[PDB]
Amino acid sequence: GVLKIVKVYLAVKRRIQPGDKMAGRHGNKGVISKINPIEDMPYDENGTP
Amino acid sequence: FLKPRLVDIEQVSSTHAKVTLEPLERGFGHTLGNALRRILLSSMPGCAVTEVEIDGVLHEYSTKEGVQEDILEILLNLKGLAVRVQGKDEVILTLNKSGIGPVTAADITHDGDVEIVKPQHVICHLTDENASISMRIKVQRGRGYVPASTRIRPIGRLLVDACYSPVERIAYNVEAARVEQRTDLDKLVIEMETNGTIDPEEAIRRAATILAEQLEAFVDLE
Repeated sequence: GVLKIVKVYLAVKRRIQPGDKMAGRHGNKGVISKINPIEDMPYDENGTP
Repeated sequence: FLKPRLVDIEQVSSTHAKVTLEPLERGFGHTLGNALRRILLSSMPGCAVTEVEIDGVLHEYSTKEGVQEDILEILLNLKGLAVRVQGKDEVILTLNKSGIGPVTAADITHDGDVEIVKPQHVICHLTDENASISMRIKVQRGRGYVPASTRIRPIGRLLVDACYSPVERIAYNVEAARVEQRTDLDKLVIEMETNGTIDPEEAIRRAATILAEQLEAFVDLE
C-alpha cells in the first residue's frame, strides 16, 4: 500500500533551563529553579563562584 | 573625602594581574570593590568567535575525513579561542593547514588588527597527511553571553555560542594603608583573571566609567 518510505532524522540540541530535573547519586533529586548570573553567586576568598 | 588614585598595575602573568588603589576612606573600600567586581564580571567588551564555515562539512554533527576530532568538538575548541581586534568590530579569519600534526591557533592567517593571545591553543588534529582542512572564522565584538539560538542562511555556515567576556575571575581585598599620619586609610587591591584580550587598567577604567554613567540616572549632573 505504499510506494516509497522517507525517513528524516532531526537532531535538536537541548540546553539546561529552569524546570529541568537534575539529580545527584544519593537520591536527592531536584528541579532547576533559576539560572543565577555569574556575579550573583556566592564566592570564596579567592573569588571563585 | 580622599580621592582614590590608581598606583600599581602589577602583573604576575600574561593572564593574571593585580590592580591596587592606595587612598580610600573607611567603608568605601568594600563598596568600591564589590561594585567594581559586579560591573566587571557582568558587562565587559569582548571579541569572541561567532561564525565558522568549513568547506567539507555541512552540519556540525558530521565528521571530516582525516581529522582526529569531531566537528562538534572542533567548534567547541574554537569557542574558547581568545582573540582581540584593535581596529574593527568585525573580521573574517581564514585557517589553512595540511599534513600530519596538530592544528594550533598559530596557523590562522592573521592581519595587522587581529592578534592571538595564546598561539599554543589547539583546534584539531590531522592524522593523515593527505587530508587538509580549511575554515572561515568570523569574530565579532560584544558583551555578555549571547546564545546561538537567539540570533534573529546557507547550509554550510555553522553557528557557535558567543560568550564575549574577557574576565573570568575577580577577587578583591581591603587592607590598611599608611598615608602621612592619619589612620583609617584603606588600600584596595583587585586581582583579575582575563584571557589576555583586555588590559587590566583599561578594564578598571571602563568599569568605573560605566558605574559613573549609571549613577547619573537618579542624580543631577555633578
